[PDB]
Amino acid sequence: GSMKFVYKEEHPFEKRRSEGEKIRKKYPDRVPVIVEKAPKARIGDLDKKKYLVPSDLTVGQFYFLIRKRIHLRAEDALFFFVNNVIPPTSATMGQLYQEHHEEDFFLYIAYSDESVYGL
Amino acid sequence: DWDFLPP
Ligand SMILES: [Zn+2]
Repeated sequence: GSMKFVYKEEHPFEKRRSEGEKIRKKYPDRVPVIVEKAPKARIGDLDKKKYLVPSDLTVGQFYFLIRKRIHLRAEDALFFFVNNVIPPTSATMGQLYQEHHEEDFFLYIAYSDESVYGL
Repeated sequence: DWDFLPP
């Protein structure tokens, strides 16, 4: 029901906040994004979970660079989730990060083939 | 470790 990530359970909070502070201090024009498949999601997998994405890209454009990485089969859908909410495709990644970043300085996005998280 | 998107 609520955004549960494996990356948060694999690495402690001192460690993440320190990596996030550094990666923000190193690649300022990009925002660090952790991307994981939501529970119960019937859909392809991502090799990597860690992505530095430019601040100026919209969510729409992101749905699309990811759609390529997973390659959706016929009548698969692809939805995003940040804090249990589908991000408007009009928003940018910089605004999404500003508005939704966890305090380890990472932005967390779950993806699913369903429009409701964990369904 | 981090993948740049787009590179
Ligand atoms: Zn903050």
